[PDB]
Amino acid sequence: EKLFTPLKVGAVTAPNRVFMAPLTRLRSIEPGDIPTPLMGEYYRQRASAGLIISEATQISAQAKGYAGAPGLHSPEQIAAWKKITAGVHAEDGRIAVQLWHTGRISHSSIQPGGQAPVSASALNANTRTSLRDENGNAIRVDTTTPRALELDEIPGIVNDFRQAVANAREAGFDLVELHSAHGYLLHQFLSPSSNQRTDQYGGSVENRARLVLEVVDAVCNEWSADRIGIRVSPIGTFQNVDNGPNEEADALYLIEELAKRGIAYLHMSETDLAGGKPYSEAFRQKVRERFHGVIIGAGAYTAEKAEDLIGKGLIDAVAFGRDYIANPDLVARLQKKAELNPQRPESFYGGGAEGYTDYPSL
Ligand SMILES: Cc1cc2nc3c(=O)[nH]c(=O)nc-3n(C[C@H](O)[C@H](O)[C@H](O)COP(=O)(O)O)c2cc1C
Ligand SMILES: O=[N+]([O-])/C=C/c1ccc(O)cc1
Repeated sequence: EKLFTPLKVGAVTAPNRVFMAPLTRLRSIEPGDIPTPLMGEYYRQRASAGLIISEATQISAQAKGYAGAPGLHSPEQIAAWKKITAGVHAEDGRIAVQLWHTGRISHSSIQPGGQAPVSASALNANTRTSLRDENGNAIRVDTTTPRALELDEIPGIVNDFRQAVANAREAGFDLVELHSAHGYLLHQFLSPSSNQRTDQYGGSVENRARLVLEVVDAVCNEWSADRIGIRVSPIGTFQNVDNGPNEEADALYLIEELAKRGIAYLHMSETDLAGGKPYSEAFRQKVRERFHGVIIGAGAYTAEKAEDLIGKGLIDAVAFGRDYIANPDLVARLQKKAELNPQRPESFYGGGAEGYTDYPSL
């Protein structure tokens, strides 16, 4: 078994390769999109993870697409996250913040000024996001048609990611994970399906990857390359965003570019909850020979699959999502071959302590 051996992940050393995937739980305070002590307790309970990757967190107010998702742009958010990371560190854990802009997976009612959300192009996501009703409960609502960003708005987006990374470093996070997956803003630019621009940010794969690479360069300069990870979902379809007609070649282009920056890790989200075709071993080999940081695999993994791929030299770590919702001590359970707590999906999104901090350890 290799799952319980250490791994250098850029600037930090994980004691095991069982990571907690980023999980939106929609329990932040509104107004202000403020993280809470309850959230702090949830993360503290999971501090034995080799690395905790936080729920997706807004880089700016404009970034918001879900009611109850936290930000990392305001003083009050910074102050609240400081307490949370301190708690994780007091339990000898490590925590990365996943930073997003939701782009078109959003709703005008939660945007600044009540305006349409922004994207690469003015194309509706044709999916739903999660808002809150008058009683504060999560509700699924159709996404608002976005406004295409003007060319002169692009530098501001890059700066928002940079600023959020400055704030993250101050807030005590050990690493940052850029959310370049799942049909959110960075992926909206990457994918031909959502990007019909005819300027330097659309068309060719070079142009489609331009924004994400500008963001990577800006955040490496703000902090250090060994503090930066990125999550991609570059094969298949996620929330109606496919990866275009040349998905493998386009993915390898992006990955070779990322490798040049010497970033800490590449986190590949391989499938959504409905599943689909597995990654080919040939594709995994092509990724591995191009990227010289840590590779994290995710998407309906088992410990046995993680061991197999780690043993084959193709990935370095695995991120578990739903098993981490339900098992604060997932590391110990996998080490001991113990049963896993029964998941309660009705309390994944919104609410309070129930279905959040009440799953027991062994
Ligand atoms: C409730 C829930 C929230 C999620 N939130 C995020 C998120 O904030 N960021 C992200 O990149 N993926 C998110 N995902 C995807 C998970 O990180 C993970 O990739 C997915 O659950 C598949 O892995 P699993 O089979 O181990 O759960 C979420 C998944 C679930 C079930
Ligand atoms: O259902 N939700 O409210 C959120 C889901 C979600 C958020 C981020 C992500 O990368 C995937 C799913």
